[PDB]
Amino acid sequence: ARRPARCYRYQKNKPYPKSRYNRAVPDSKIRIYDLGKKKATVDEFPLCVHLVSNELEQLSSEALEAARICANKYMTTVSGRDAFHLRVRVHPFHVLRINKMQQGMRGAWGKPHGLAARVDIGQIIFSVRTKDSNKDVVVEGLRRARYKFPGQQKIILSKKWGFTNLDRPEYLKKREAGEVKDDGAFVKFLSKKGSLENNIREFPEYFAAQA
Amino acid sequence: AKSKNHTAHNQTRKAHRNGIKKPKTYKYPSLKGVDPKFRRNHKHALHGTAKALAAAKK
Amino acid sequence: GKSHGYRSRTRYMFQRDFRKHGAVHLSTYLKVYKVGDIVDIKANGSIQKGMPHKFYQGKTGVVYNVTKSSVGVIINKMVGNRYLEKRLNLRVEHIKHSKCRQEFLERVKANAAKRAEAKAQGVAVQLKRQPAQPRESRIVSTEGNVPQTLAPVPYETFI
Amino acid sequence: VNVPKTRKTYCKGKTCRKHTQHKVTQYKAGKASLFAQGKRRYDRKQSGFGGQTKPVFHKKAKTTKKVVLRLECVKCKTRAQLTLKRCKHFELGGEKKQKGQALQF
RNA sequence: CCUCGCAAGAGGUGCACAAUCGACCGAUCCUGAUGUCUUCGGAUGGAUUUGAGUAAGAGCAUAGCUGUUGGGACCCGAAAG
RNA sequence: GUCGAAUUUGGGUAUAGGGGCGAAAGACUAAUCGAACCAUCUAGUAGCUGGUUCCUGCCGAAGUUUCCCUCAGGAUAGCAGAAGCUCGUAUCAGUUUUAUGAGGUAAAGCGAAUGAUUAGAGGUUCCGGGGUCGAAAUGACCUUGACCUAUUCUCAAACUUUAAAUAUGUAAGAAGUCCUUGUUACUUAAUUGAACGUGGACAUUUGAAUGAAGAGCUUUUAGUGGGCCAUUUUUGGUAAGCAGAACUGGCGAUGCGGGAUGAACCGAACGUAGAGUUAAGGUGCCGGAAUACACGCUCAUCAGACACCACAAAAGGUGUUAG
RNA sequence: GUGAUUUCUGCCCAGUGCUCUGAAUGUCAAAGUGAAGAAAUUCAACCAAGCGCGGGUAAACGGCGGGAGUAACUAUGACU
RNA sequence: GAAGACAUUGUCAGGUGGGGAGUUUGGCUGGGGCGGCACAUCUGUUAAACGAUAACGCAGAUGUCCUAAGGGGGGCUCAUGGAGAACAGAAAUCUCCAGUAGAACAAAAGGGUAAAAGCCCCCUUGAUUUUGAUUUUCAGUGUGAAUACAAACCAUGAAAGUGUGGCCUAUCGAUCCUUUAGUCCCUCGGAAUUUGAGGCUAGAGGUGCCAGAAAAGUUACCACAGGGAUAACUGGCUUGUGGCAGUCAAGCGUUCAUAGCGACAUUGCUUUUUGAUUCUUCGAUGUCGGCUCUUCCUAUCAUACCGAAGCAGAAUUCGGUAA
RNA sequence: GGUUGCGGCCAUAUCUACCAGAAAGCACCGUUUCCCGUCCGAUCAACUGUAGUUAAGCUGGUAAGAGCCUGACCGAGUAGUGUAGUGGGUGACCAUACGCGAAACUCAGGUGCUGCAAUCU
Ligand SMILES: [Mg+2]
Ligand SMILES: [Mg+2]
Ligand SMILES: [Mg+2]
Ligand SMILES: [Mg+2]
Ligand SMILES: [Mg+2]
Ligand SMILES: [Mg+2]
Ligand SMILES: [Mg+2]
Ligand SMILES: [Mg+2]
Ligand SMILES: [Mg+2]
Ligand SMILES: [Mg+2]
Ligand SMILES: [Mg+2]
Ligand SMILES: [Mg+2]
Ligand SMILES: [Mg+2]
Ligand SMILES: [Mg+2]
Ligand SMILES: [Mg+2]
Ligand SMILES: [Mg+2]
Ligand SMILES: [Mg+2]
Ligand SMILES: [Mg+2]
Ligand SMILES: [Mg+2]
Ligand SMILES: [Mg+2]
Ligand SMILES: [Mg+2]
Ligand SMILES: [Mg+2]
Ligand SMILES: [Mg+2]
Ligand SMILES: [Mg+2]
Ligand SMILES: [Mg+2]
Ligand SMILES: [Mg+2]
Ligand SMILES: [Mg+2]
Ligand SMILES: [Mg+2]
Ligand SMILES: [Mg+2]
Ligand SMILES: [Mg+2]
Ligand SMILES: [Mg+2]
Ligand SMILES: [Mg+2]
Ligand SMILES: [Mg+2]
Ligand SMILES: [Mg+2]
Ligand SMILES: [Mg+2]
Ligand SMILES: [Mg+2]
Ligand SMILES: [Mg+2]
Ligand SMILES: [Mg+2]
Ligand SMILES: [Mg+2]
Ligand SMILES: [Mg+2]
Ligand SMILES: [Mg+2]
Ligand SMILES: [Mg+2]
Ligand SMILES: [Mg+2]
Ligand SMILES: [Mg+2]
Ligand SMILES: [Mg+2]
Ligand SMILES: [Mg+2]
Ligand SMILES: [Mg+2]
Ligand SMILES: [Mg+2]
Ligand SMILES: [Mg+2]
Ligand SMILES: [Mg+2]
Ligand SMILES: [Mg+2]
Ligand SMILES: [Mg+2]
Ligand SMILES: [Mg+2]
Ligand SMILES: [Mg+2]
Ligand SMILES: [Mg+2]
Ligand SMILES: [Mg+2]
Ligand SMILES: [Mg+2]
Ligand SMILES: [Mg+2]
Ligand SMILES: [Mg+2]
Ligand SMILES: [Mg+2]
Ligand SMILES: [Mg+2]
Ligand SMILES: [Mg+2]
Ligand SMILES: [Mg+2]
Ligand SMILES: [Mg+2]
Ligand SMILES: [Mg+2]
Ligand SMILES: [Mg+2]
Ligand SMILES: [Mg+2]
Ligand SMILES: [Mg+2]
Ligand SMILES: [Mg+2]
Ligand SMILES: [Mg+2]
Ligand SMILES: [Mg+2]
Ligand SMILES: [Mg+2]
Ligand SMILES: [Mg+2]
Ligand SMILES: [Mg+2]
Ligand SMILES: [Mg+2]
Ligand SMILES: [Mg+2]
Ligand SMILES: [Mg+2]
Ligand SMILES: [Mg+2]
Ligand SMILES: [Mg+2]
Ligand SMILES: [Mg+2]
Ligand SMILES: [Mg+2]
Ligand SMILES: [Mg+2]
Ligand SMILES: [Mg+2]
Ligand SMILES: [Mg+2]
Ligand SMILES: [Mg+2]
Ligand SMILES: [Mg+2]
Ligand SMILES: [Mg+2]
Ligand SMILES: [Mg+2]
Ligand SMILES: [Mg+2]
Ligand SMILES: [Mg+2]
Ligand SMILES: [Mg+2]
Ligand SMILES: [Mg+2]
Ligand SMILES: [Mg+2]
Ligand SMILES: [Mg+2]
Ligand SMILES: [Mg+2]
Ligand SMILES: [Mg+2]
Ligand SMILES: [Mg+2]
Ligand SMILES: [Zn+2]
Repeated sequence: ARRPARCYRYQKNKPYPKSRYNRAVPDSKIRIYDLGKKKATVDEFPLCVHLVSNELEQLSSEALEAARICANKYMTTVSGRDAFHLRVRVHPFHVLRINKMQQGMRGAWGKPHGLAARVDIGQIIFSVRTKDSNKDVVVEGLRRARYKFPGQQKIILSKKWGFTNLDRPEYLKKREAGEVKDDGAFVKFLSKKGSLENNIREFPEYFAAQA
Repeated sequence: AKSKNHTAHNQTRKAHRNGIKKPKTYKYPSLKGVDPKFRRNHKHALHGTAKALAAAKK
Repeated sequence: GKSHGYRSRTRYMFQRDFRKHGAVHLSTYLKVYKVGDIVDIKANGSIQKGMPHKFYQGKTGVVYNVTKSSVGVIINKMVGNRYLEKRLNLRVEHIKHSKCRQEFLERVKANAAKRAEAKAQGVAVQLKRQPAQPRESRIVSTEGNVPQTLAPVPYETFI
Repeated sequence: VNVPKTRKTYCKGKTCRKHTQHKVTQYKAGKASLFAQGKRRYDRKQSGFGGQTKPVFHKKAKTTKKVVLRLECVKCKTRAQLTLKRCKHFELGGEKKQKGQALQF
């Protein structure tokens, strides 16, 4: 009873969120956006490869989840379930309606049907971090999730360290200096702004200008 | 038997044939809406200076 | 069905200017208005009495009358193919003096100056305003400044 | 609603022409009286044949009425009228709204 | 149109019309003098009221086109009563 | 079918139209019956259908507003014609510039409020629950939740600090500006003010641009009150040559060149003609006009061939081309 | 109204009809009566049939239930 | 002989009276009907940053409620959270701290509001009198609602002030008739007095189809004027649904992704499905099925020749050229 | 320059933490006969200026402070947008032509100005 994904492919309607005014909507077929070793430290996984959309279109949750499987499945069984962090970067917040079915076209406002993510051109769908030696495994990983989606998307080697905001040399310059300290799966950065007091408490290994 | 509900189509073409005529200025507009207390006294003020300029021709 | 009430559609229009809520500052009531002043109309949601209708929001008019708490304004509102004269009764909170004439009042007493200070000198005035003219010729030097040659850059990605 | 049985308000009675105290009561009806020209003219149209000769109203919408207070100047005798907004329950008795009380039993 | 000026201009008077403030008559409301068959009389001066009014008349009549209403009503047409 | 009877049948006679007659079918009552036939009221009414008769000249629409037992119709405003009338460099403008306002859409934002959403990290419990120690503890230790703190991925027609473009109000002088100092019953402590004035000073570089086959004004009346299409914005619908809005431009009411063909596309709007030049579109032949010039690409056992437009997708190729 | 014969035509009068030696103090027209009033008129009491109250009636019009449980497997349910 | 002032008859009055007469038996609407109310209104959004703006668009609301929940003055500060106090526990009352409003202000929503517009108290009736102007809706009609003055009479506060109902945006009603208030006024036309009646000004009794008729069915016995403005059949656009065909390859197939199959996804084709639409036809294009006969399509069931096989043979399955 | 009374603008004035403040002022502060108000002279009212104090308020300074304000060819001529074509693409979309042009970000600078009257080493 799922209408072919051809029917909702394009972005024809204003965003229709689940809201106080919507309320009846089903649940997203894709509920988990972080797979593999997502506790991993920022230094562990320098190599970042994105799945990037070349279209302005809509991705169903059922196609999202189905691709998330295919990609995370290929990666674990070849490089191992700890070798990568797959981050689904796109959340299906927008509700597709359907006019189910006696009168025909009178009063035709539909009821929630599925969910989709509204996707830009150049907008990232999947993001993966590993170490450079794992590249060709990652890439074939996303390349098969490609087949799960409508519309052209292209894989892209990031100029960035993992999921950080910095290019690999600029992360190195900052990290071999004091400015970077670990967190969570992410990092924090020493700011030259604010109270000097606990700016030094945190980041003790700065304030040398040496190793 | 449904039919077109409404449109403003063609309506500014019609408006522009003969019109959008500018507001029509006048020296000496009306006192319409003006405060009675003001206007009652003003009635006398003018009658005063009118009586003045009469005794200015004598 | 449809809903057309007096304040309909005015959600953000009568809203208060972020972190500007509360009392109206006291200058608003010290300002003094006379018949003939041009005023701008901006309704203040905090004062519900004497409020202009939303159509006159952002509209300039001429005060025709002055009362205890209020000034009457006349506005030319155009209905159909003509204009009609609407007169509005507004609390002073909704009305500010218009700057629309100040460049004219500046320019009159300025054009009066360079008129006297010229004629008493023997004429040569030119006090009408002229538009932006095309600029004249000029000679740009190369001294300390040699052209820096630029070319189109190639395609990169960086994401 | 609930309104008082007394009202201090403007009396126009020309010997007072000032604020006095009014006894407040609810206006009612008044009797038919044939010989009102309307009933007299209607009674004639109705004799003979032809059936009902005038419309007879059916499609009733309002579930309420507008209450009309009869104000009475206790001094100068002249009575005035005032008409309240539409209301479903009207007592001009008493038992005012009361303070902070606690619901009973 | 009149006066001045060679002319440009300036002043004088300004019908029709238009804008504006007033005055007059009736209505409404207020005021209520002199007097009186002590209840008649209603001067006088007023008022965000009001009239299809006054303020040196513009009509009446015949005729024409166009338009209006009633009429068989531009022509032919019900089922019925 | 029935054929000796509730049989067939002639003639005479009775019953008449909201009436008759009916072994009952709304049957029959003179080819007429869910109310016969004849004349008259009667040219009944018809918001409905059809038609409405000579030529040329000029101007030239509407399918929209409001009200209607209104939705196939009227009234009302609008658009249209006509008649003009008072004036005239005058005043006028579907335009720009300058000055000064108004706005919360687009984008943007979420380590800003509200609301949603992925992930961890670090804290806080006499206190949500579980478990070991236990007589217990306002006990200690794991623990999982909730919260708090600094971070992190992602969103909003009915969220938002900020915030456009286009569109929009007002102003750009003689109805202006300055001086002197009158009137009043309003107003002031007050000849204070407010309003309206008398008298005086400065002309067209008199106060931005461009245009102006002038501007202003009055009366009366037609048709219309089914609209439809295209680019852009845009709602409902999987969609529709589908339904509904916004601004403009069209078609309708309109031929002409082009798109073979075609209401709406492109070009361009029509008095009768001559010469020239073009538009959109074309120039192998049909067919007016280079089987022109130039560099590449393409070989298809269903090649391809020009907008609107008369469809094709994912996904593939050790065909060939260039990266 | 039902439709030869044969056989049998059960329960229901609350409803709508029909109908009655019924009840009585409910309601109820014109006239007539009484009261007030200058009179027009107003108010009152009385009051026919009828309605209401009551009784009869289905070969009058017509109607003729729903939920649980329950018997030495299950099932079923005479029974509740 | 019978009957007898009773019957009868006449005039009014009540009952009864589809036996008969006359009439009526809303609108919008993706045909009409059922339904809903988009029929009079309010908030937010759709609405494209002035204004306007449509659908049986989206989320809601209105026919009320209040002598205070109206008016004025004074005082006070709210939601929550933290830390404390006998019974007392998650929740009782008491205290301090923090607290931009996270509360409350009848109700829908959106504005608005902090020595308030919220909470407690004190005093009250301006929710009053007169008659104009103005804003929204608009025709610049009416109604509703609202604004700012004028003229009273009042409230409250030391006062400035404020107050013409409810913080703002909804909460409602012609002509005729009846009824009441008002001045004590005009008229009853031969003249008075008194009842009665009629006028004038202002309210109430209501029209919700909300610019405002007094209104049940049935027709298959049916009628007329029309409509392709409008349904049922062909055909047209659409292709959700139906049907057929791919791509990725997790799985199935003893082992083995693809011999034969194939999930999660996803791209398509088709017009013997059914829907959606309402363009053509309502001054008529003869419905279902069968019989008969022709011709065409191919997504091939058989027959011809082939390639695969989890093809030993036999049988079968998948595929190709094939109508 | 300080302070006070009344202010205008209404965070460059607010917030958090500390330090400093002479003279005057303000304040805290003392009393409850009186007018007045409270459960409570805490608030409020009156009386004292006597008997005390800079502790608080108040003023100012400090902080790679939070916030807020201002600026910049920081981002970015980016996003978006008015106009154009028989422009590209099956489409979704996109490029170009003549114009207009943000927000975040990044960086630097800043932390009340000021009117009237009185008063003060
Ligand atoms: Mg619905
Ligand atoms: Mg793909
Ligand atoms: Mg219709
Ligand atoms: Mg249509
Ligand atoms: Mg129409
Ligand atoms: Mg609405
Ligand atoms: Mg409207
Ligand atoms: Mg109010
Ligand atoms: Mg009477
Ligand atoms: Mg009477
Ligand atoms: Mg009286
Ligand atoms: Mg009232
Ligand atoms: Mg006939
Ligand atoms: Mg008839
Ligand atoms: Mg007959
Ligand atoms: Mg007859
Ligand atoms: Mg007869
Ligand atoms: Mg015949
Ligand atoms: Mg016959
Ligand atoms: Mg005829
Ligand atoms: Mg005829
Ligand atoms: Mg009609
Ligand atoms: Mg022409
Ligand atoms: Mg009507
Ligand atoms: Mg027609
Ligand atoms: Mg908006
Ligand atoms: Mg928004
Ligand atoms: Mg947006
Ligand atoms: Mg932003
Ligand atoms: Mg947020
Ligand atoms: Mg939250
Ligand atoms: Mg625990
Ligand atoms: Mg402009
Ligand atoms: Mg010119
Ligand atoms: Mg000319
Ligand atoms: Mg007309
Ligand atoms: Mg018309
Ligand atoms: Mg119409
Ligand atoms: Mg066009
Ligand atoms: Mg036509
Ligand atoms: Mg045309
Ligand atoms: Mg044309
Ligand atoms: Mg073609
Ligand atoms: Mg053509
Ligand atoms: Mg073009
Ligand atoms: Mg040929
Ligand atoms: Mg040739
Ligand atoms: Mg091409
Ligand atoms: Mg193309
Ligand atoms: Mg290739
Ligand atoms: Mg029989
Ligand atoms: Mg018998
Ligand atoms: Mg029986
Ligand atoms: Mg029994
Ligand atoms: Mg019975
Ligand atoms: Mg009976
Ligand atoms: Mg009687
Ligand atoms: Mg029964
Ligand atoms: Mg007798
Ligand atoms: Mg009958
Ligand atoms: Mg009948
Ligand atoms: Mg209908
Ligand atoms: Mg219905
Ligand atoms: Mg209403
Ligand atoms: Mg809008
Ligand atoms: Mg708007
Ligand atoms: Mg609906
Ligand atoms: Mg608490
Ligand atoms: Mg309307
Ligand atoms: Mg209303
Ligand atoms: Mg209140
Ligand atoms: Mg009376
Ligand atoms: Mg007489
Ligand atoms: Mg009398
Ligand atoms: Mg009398
Ligand atoms: Mg009535
Ligand atoms: Mg109606
Ligand atoms: Mg209506
Ligand atoms: Mg009938
Ligand atoms: Mg029959
Ligand atoms: Mg049709
Ligand atoms: Mg399909
Ligand atoms: Mg399908
Ligand atoms: Mg195998
Ligand atoms: Mg296996
Ligand atoms: Mg396997
Ligand atoms: Mg037909
Ligand atoms: Mg035909
Ligand atoms: Mg035929
Ligand atoms: Mg045929
Ligand atoms: Mg094998
Ligand atoms: Mg000291
Ligand atoms: Mg200190
Ligand atoms: Mg202080
Ligand atoms: Mg700072
Ligand atoms: Mg294009
Ligand atoms: Mg672009
Ligand atoms: Zn009195």
